[PDB]
Amino acid sequence: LCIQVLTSSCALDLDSACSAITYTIPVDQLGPGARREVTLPLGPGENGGLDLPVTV
Amino acid sequence: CWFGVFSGHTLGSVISTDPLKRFFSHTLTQILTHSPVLKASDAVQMQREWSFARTHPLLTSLYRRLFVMLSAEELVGHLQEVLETQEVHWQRVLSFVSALVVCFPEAQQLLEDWVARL
Amino acid sequence: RVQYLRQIHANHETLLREVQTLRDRLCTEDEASSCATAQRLLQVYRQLRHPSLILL
Amino acid sequence: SLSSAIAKHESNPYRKELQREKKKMLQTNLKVSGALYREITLKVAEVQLKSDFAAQKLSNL
Repeated sequence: LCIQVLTSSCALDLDSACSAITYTIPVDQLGPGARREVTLPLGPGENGGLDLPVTV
Repeated sequence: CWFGVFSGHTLGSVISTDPLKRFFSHTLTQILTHSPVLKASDAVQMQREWSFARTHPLLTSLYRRLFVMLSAEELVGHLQEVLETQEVHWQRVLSFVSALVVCFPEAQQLLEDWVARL
Repeated sequence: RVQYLRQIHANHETLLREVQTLRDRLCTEDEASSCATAQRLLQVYRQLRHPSLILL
Repeated sequence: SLSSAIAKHESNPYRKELQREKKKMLQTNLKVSGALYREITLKVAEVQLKSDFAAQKLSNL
């Protein structure tokens, strides 16, 4: 699985420190009907400031 | 072509006719007031020459159009006030009334009313 | 109805000529990039974001 | 563009007779095609979206 979290879609004069983070997990056998879960932080590690729309 | 554009079908469609009405009213007033020559109170026989059929058809058409886009009783009241207030160019005003009485639907009595008041 | 729509249109094309002249001043370095533009634009914004889009 | 294209859609005894005929011409067109209005209000909504993004970006600073 590859999930990708883009903090916003607009490119500026000054390139931010993170346009997007991406995570990748191996899916193994999964099987039919089963389910896997992953939790991700989206939330303010700097400034307490989140601009929303976030696209996951 | 000036009277053609002045005819407010192409124009009165887009522009809200509150201020367009004031435009036409000031236009009427400016047609009345301007160039008051032949102020001769002895301007009697010229009524025969200011007869409707003798008065130019473009004057007639513009008067007709100002009657369309405006109302009768407000025009007559405004005329009462204007002709009370300020000097006149008689050729236009007299041919104008000559057009007024026949143009508007049965406003002979309301003209005679302010005539009687005067 | 129509009077409503024309009322809207005039209310708009004033703010339009306002913002345009503000853009010209920006083009020519007239007001000087300081702050007073920012507050002005965010007031022509606040003006329009009250009954934005009645939907019919 | 909204109001202009609307205003284009909004547009779309002898003397007594001519007066009522031309009155009937200028009998005010009170109505406007709703589906056009809707199409414009979506164009508008998409620009409003861009403006509100730009305003957050700038009222944060």
